[PDB]
Amino acid sequence: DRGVSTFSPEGRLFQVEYSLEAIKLGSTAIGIATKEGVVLGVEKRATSPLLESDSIEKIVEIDRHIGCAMSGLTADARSMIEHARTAAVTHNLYYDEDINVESLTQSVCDLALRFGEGASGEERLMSRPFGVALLIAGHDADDGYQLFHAEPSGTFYRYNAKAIGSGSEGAQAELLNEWHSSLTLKEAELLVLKILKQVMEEKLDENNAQLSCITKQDGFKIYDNEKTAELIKELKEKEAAE
Amino acid sequence: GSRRYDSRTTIFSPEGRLYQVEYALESISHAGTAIGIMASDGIVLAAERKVTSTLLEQDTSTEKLYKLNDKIAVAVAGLTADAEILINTARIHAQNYLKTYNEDIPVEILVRRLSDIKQGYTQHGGLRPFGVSFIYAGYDDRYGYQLYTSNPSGNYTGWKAISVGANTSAAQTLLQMDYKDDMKVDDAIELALKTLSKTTDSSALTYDRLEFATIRKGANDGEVYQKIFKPQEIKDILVKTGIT
Amino acid sequence: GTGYDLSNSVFSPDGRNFQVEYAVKAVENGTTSIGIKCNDGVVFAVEKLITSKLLVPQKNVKIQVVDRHIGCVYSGLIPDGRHLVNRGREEAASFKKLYKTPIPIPAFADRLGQYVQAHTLYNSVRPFGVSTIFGGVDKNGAHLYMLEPSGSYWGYKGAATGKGRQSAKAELEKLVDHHPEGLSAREAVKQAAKIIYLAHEDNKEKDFELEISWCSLSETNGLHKFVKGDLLQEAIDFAQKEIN
Amino acid sequence: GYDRALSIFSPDGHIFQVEYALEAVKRGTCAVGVKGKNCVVLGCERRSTLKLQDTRITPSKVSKIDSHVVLSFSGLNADSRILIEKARVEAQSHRLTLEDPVTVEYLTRYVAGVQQRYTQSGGVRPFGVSTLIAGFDPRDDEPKLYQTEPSGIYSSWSAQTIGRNSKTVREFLEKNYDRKEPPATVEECVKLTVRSLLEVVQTGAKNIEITVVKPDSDIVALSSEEINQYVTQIEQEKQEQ
Amino acid sequence: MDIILGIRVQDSVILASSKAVTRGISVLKDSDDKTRQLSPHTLMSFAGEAGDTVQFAEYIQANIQLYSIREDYELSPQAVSSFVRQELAKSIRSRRPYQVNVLIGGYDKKKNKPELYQIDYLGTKVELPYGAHGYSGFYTFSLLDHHYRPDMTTEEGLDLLKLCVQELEKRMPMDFKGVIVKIVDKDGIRQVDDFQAQ
Amino acid sequence: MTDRYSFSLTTFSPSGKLGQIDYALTAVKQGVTSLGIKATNGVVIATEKKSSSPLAMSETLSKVSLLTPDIGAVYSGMGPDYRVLVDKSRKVAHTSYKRIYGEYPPTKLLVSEVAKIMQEATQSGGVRPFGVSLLIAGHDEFNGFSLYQVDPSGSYFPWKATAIGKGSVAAKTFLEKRWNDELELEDAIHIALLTLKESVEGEFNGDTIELAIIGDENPDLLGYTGIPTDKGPRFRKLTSQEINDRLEAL
Amino acid sequence: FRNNYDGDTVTFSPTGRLFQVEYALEAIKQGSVTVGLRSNTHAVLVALKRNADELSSYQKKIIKCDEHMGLSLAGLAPDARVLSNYLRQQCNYSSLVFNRKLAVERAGHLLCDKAQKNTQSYGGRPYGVGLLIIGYDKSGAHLLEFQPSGNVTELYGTAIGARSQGAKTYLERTLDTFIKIDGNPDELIKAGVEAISQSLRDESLTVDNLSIAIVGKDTPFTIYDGEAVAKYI
Amino acid sequence: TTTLAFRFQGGIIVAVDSRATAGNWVASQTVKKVIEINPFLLGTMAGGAADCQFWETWLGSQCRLHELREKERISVAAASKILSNLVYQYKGAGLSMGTMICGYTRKEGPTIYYVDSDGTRLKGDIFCVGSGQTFAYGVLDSNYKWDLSVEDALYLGKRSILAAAHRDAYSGGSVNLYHVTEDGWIYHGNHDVGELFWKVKEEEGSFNNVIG
Ligand SMILES: */C1=C\C(=O)NCCCC[C@H](NC(=O)[C@@H](NC(=O)N[C@H](C(=O)O)C(C)C)C(C)C)C(=O)N[C@H]1C(C)C
Repeated sequence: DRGVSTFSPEGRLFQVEYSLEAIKLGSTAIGIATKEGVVLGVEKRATSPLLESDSIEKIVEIDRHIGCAMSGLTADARSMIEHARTAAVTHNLYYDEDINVESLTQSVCDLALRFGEGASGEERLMSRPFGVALLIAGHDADDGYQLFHAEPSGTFYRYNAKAIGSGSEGAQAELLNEWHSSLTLKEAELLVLKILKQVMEEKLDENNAQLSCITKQDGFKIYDNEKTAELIKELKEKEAAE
Repeated sequence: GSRRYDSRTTIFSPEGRLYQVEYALESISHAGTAIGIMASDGIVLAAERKVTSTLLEQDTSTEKLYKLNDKIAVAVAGLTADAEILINTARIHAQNYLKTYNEDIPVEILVRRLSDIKQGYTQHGGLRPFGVSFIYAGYDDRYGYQLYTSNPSGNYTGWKAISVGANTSAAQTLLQMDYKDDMKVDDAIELALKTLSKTTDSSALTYDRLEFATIRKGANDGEVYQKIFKPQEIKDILVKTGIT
Repeated sequence: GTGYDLSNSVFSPDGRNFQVEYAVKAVENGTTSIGIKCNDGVVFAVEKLITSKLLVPQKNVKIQVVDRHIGCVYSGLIPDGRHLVNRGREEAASFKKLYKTPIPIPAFADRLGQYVQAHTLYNSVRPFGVSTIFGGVDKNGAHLYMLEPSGSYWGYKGAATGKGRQSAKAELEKLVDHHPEGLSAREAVKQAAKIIYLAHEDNKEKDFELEISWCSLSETNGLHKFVKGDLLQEAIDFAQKEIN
Repeated sequence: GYDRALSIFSPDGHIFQVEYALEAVKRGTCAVGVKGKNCVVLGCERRSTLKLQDTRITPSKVSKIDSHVVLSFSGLNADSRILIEKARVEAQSHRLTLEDPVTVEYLTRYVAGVQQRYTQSGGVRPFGVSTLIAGFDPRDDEPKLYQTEPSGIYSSWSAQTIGRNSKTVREFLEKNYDRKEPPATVEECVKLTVRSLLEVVQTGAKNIEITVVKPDSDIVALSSEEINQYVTQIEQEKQEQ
Repeated sequence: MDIILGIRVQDSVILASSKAVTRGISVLKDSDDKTRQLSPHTLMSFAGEAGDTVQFAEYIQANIQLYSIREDYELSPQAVSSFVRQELAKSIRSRRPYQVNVLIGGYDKKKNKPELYQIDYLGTKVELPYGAHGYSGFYTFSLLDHHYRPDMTTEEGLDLLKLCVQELEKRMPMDFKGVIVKIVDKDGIRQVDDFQAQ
Repeated sequence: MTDRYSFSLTTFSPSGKLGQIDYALTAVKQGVTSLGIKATNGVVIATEKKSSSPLAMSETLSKVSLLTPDIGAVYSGMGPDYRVLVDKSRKVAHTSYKRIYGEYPPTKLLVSEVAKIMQEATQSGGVRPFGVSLLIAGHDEFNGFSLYQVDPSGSYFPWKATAIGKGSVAAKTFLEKRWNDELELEDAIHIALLTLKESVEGEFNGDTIELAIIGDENPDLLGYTGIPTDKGPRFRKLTSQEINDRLEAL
Repeated sequence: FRNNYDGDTVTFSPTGRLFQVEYALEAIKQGSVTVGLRSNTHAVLVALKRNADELSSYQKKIIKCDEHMGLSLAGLAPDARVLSNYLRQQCNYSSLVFNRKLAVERAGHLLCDKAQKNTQSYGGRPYGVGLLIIGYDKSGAHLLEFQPSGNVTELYGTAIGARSQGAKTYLERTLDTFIKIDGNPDELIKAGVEAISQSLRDESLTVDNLSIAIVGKDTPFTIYDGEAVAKYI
Repeated sequence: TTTLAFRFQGGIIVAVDSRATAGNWVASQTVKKVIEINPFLLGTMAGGAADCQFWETWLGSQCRLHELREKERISVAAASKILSNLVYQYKGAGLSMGTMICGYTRKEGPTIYYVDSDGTRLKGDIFCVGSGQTFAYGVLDSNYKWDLSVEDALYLGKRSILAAAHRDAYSGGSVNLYHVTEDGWIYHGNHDVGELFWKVKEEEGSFNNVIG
């Protein structure tokens, strides 16, 4: 066949690239950072009415000050989340302090390229790259609120707002206009809830959409349905307002 | 590298099938037929010796019926060589169970272990499956007389009557046509031979082309007994059942 | 059929190893380098193409020493060249450690020889993309050696490899004929500088930088050393003069 | 030694080996699970390509991982054993180290993990199996029903089915199960399951086995009669119209 | 040591075990239950080294329950004990051996007979009408050797134990804080909660 | 380096055949003929020493080999494969039997052992099956004399007489005609020489033929005296001279 | 042709080329330009940081390996991290064991040998990143150019990445000038910013876009970003 | 060292001293022998300092990880078995720790587990661990009632450590109190034995032997 760590003549890694594709097919996920916190939103996307929508976990807690949203093959996310949680907890055990949101991200990113069938550099055992991207959001005392995008490529960026998943390219375009250095947390909530409604095939309600955030005061929390619903209702009214 | 010559014996087909398991089975379809029938008072194992000769030393031969335990035996269909490799590990497994619990290994338990070993060559390793299918005939005090079957896939199931190898479909129909829950060993013994007789790719069903075995509880005792008929014993029962 | 050139350890139907042969290509394509065995040592010289004025002059040294008495120069894939020398160094060190005496040129030769030949044995490795001219002085004189990607090597009076390999081999042969009684270390350094300047015509496009090193019993006490300063310029001149 | 990457990405971003694994599930016998208000029921069909088996011994379709949890499946049987084992072993290990039986959700999350792992580990093919895991968390009465697949994904369902013709029966259920008022009775719950299986079983009294699970490790599998009866009472519902 | 007694009467096996947990100078607990149920009709009492004791008992339990689930069957007491012996016997020649002694009492639902097995950390197994580990043996074997009958009712058995416990309290150096008694029979395992004055 | 061939090289084709094993058998077909005959008081095995050059000395090479002092082997197929198979079969006899029971393995089991070896070369990673078929003949106290044939598939079976290699079909037919359950060893030896002549093109004598037997105990071949229970090996290769003598009574 | 000889690095093409290695080298050209140049007292790195959206950050191109050594990357970020991190260990080991600063020249020899190993063994892949290492050691200031092929070269200055040829020609021209910029870091830096703007096109180097690094005689390798570089734009 | 924890109507009381020694040499009178595993879990520390302090801190990390994983507060019984099992992995190695794991989960209520480097894991209502345990036991045992006011229980505890600090040469420094309620543990200050003794003497009239 062809090595799983082979280069394309264009200088890219096939598997990594193809990996990115599986992600485009993934559920939409959006993140917006404000000087008041970071908001994480995702598309539940239930493949049937019988599926108990709340058993869908695409926004998880890494630490009390670090949470994340996933898109793509989500089963792949488990080992990464575990790694992330461990790294964050361990850093605390070794340094008596919280782990920097960037390092947490950098740590996850390090698993990414650890794959192949005999790559000469260490012991990279994992047959293929991860089929999921991550939006890591959090806060620390060195760089305040931060939003990070981690791809199976092994690289990661920091966005003021970023949207990954099926509706991304469009949603991201939206965010390009909507986002500004003075957004409030409340504002970012509706904005996420809005862009989600646009790109979702489904009619956005508090059961196929989920919001959450991270604030220095209360840390990472996942909005319970009731709380999200009201925010949705609120969104509708301000929209129909003009 | 080496990937160039790798058959990838353990992958799925676009239809979700396991190539090698399938092909392995294909191989087994050409192996001498083996039939297992289970009656109220015993079990019967009959198989057809594939390829024979005037010179073949039949008294000293065994290519289909193997004793695993004292209360368990199997009938093979496929690569004899492969079968043995599995039969030996089976014989050992039985002993370990005995050594650990001081009790005779329950039939199903032995059968599950063997099937698991096969199943493995099916999910990892890059090696070919075993070209074998087994008809397990055994007795234990928990389920009494039992009849099981396992194949290259690693799956196993229980039966009242069953066959493996060539012309199974033909035999299954014939068995399904004349089997009755209240059968008696003797009855099963006959039904077995009759079936082979009607499926044999050969001219006539002679003793020199057969291997027979019965698991009965000789009343005048109270213990179960394994009997793997000798050439002459088959030649007799063959005349009796009216196949002379 | 065909495809006998996609894997490293495969024999073509005529008995060849194309991969090795393709390696030789990578070599011939490389810079030119020679070795001249004088009457009490060996002289090494190499062509250093100046890709641009940006290359710090005298800096990217090519000739390597193994231990303290052996010299190595190679044409082709430099990284493979170094890789080989590293192994030679370990190889020489292992030797000295057990036998005390610094490794004999011949023994070292076969040490590199067996290693290289080793990379023509498996499809999981690539052959060396370099030919190496090496040698030094030992218990019984001087020795010059050239090693091919195939693992083949022999003792030479003069040796050359790379782009200008022919011009060189041409000149080296001339020397051998016009000096049956031998060449002196001093003289071999000069002659080498000339032979490099001539061989530079098959690359007269890019400007170059000369690099000579010698190992002479009377000139360097059997130790390998780089020819620098005055003696160097002196040779650059003796060459520049005869190139016109 | 063998570590060939058998599950890899293709241009369109798919992992065919995992996808094909699913195809193996589609070909498997149908399995269904519906949770009532105080119980969960699991039903499975029995193939008929050959009939002359000894149902006493032949391995059944619903397995007990622990006293309060069961797992049924659709796909390759040989593969199901390996999963059921690992689950059972983890069930005990969790008791031993946490001094408390596993929660249905946990046991599920474990199995799903095993499967996922097999989709990104060298030298191995994914499990051609999809599972239904149901029971009651320790000292709890709210029924649990989860489902996992080769991809390594899982989630909970009010009712669900996997296997051949699962498309059909899922529909049946999607328009016969009300979350508002779930089968408030063990009986009416088993009926809904038998009903849902009949849509695809095509009269198979001996081809449909049901297992009822109640709180506090109360697990039991109905016999042909108990089942035959349900089929009986149901066929009349049609004719009486 | 601690007190581990076992007596097999007509239709059941009775196990008595000291409730004291002493560490050096202080008695830390007086209600310790030195027993683990291996299955609905198999009970195992244990005594020995501080950590090894439970670690081994729980381990054995886990394995027995796993077999129960896998086979949807309950291994005979005889079998269970054989498993246990094997384990200890392995342990004895390991890097760090389990220093535990045990009594295994169960009701063989198939044979319909109670059974008592005595096994020490060396993997020495023996089946007895009555048995005990540690010093208790020295004061009780003569008692039972005297007042023991195979057809004794469960009640007679308890009285016989009552007799043993008294002797143990009278002549033994240590204050073992009384014993917890349990009965294994056709209907399973149950604990005689009133023995502190029966 | 490192044998990265951790996968089977012998796999099932859609038809259900195992290519390499089939091809291996083909290799056996091409090989020189060899046969085996079991008499009521011995066994005989023989083949032809197809000297691959008049300069080569056929003695410095035995197609007939002693496995134990009561078991011999002969083949048809790829000489080199047989060679290593013999060494392995000699060792396995010690390692898995004589060292445990202090007695040489009985024919069926040693055979069983060799079979397993071959069976493995049919499934192990990175290897090809053995290109040979073996005819092992021996004797043990509780089984008497016996003759077995082992195939590259790893299969083996007992024979009253049989042949493999080139003219096997021909020879097999000739044996069915001359064999009976009353043959004395000398009889089989004769029949053997006859059966062999057919497959022989040029010279047929004690220098072109190689034959050994498994008959009575040769105390004269023990090497030492003084131990009642040690009577000598039953295996004995005939000498060139011994062969020619019999060829005259052909 | 090429299609039959580029499935792995353990295969030579009929012409003596190692494509997989060449494909890796490509990843570098697809990378953002970065410039390196040195005088006799200092060595400097200037790199163009590339960003995703306008909502994203600009990715770091310069990495510090010790107080006297550092480098700039072009290509696969991950691989730079791996290689730089490995170059940090080597500097570290040189200290801890010999209480000696790892000479730049040696750091290079080390990188080369590390790379080379991923181009002759099955299963391995070359590194898809180019590096420019600068450093001040016992023999002065130094500049190195690292290629995934394993080829490490010492130069006065150079560039790599898309349009790099622009800057490179500019340096090749300015040579005799910047090489004498001793005792003045700011001058050597401006000559570095000029060389790099020679490879601009898309836009013009801004404050959160430009990245500069410098090492030297009494100057520990220090990176400058944002506001810090403002005085050079 | 003296550490004690007892269960009563108002929940759980935990008190410890703060003296650290190296033979007869008092290394410190300011050690924190109570490790706050988390807002609901407390760990006493007696035996080798490092051994307790290190492994109990490690326990905190395992408990945190367990809750991230199971999205639920870890049980006392489980937390105690984690330490228990870890410690047993080192049996014979030389670890030296006698500890108490005390917590309050809605599921278990007030709970106390005794865990020592021996592998001994025990659940109970009262536990005194340390070179001064018997002294603490003396006082405690004879005044304990499940019906103590959170105020009296607090005292009885503080007083039980006071006793041990006095008689035991290896105990002393100061007392540290904690009250365990479902909402978590509530610190109850550091009481210097120096000043606490006298005060108690005068007010209570006990310690009549000593002269002051
Ligand atoms: C409780 C006292 C107690 O329970 N037993 C008395 C033994 C003293 C143990 C402990 N003291 C210390 O930990 C010392 N340090 C060392 O003992 N270091 C050892 C060494 O250097 O050899 C190593 C091998 C552990 C102090 C200086 C930290 C102690 O004070 N235990 C108290 C309580 C737990 C603080």
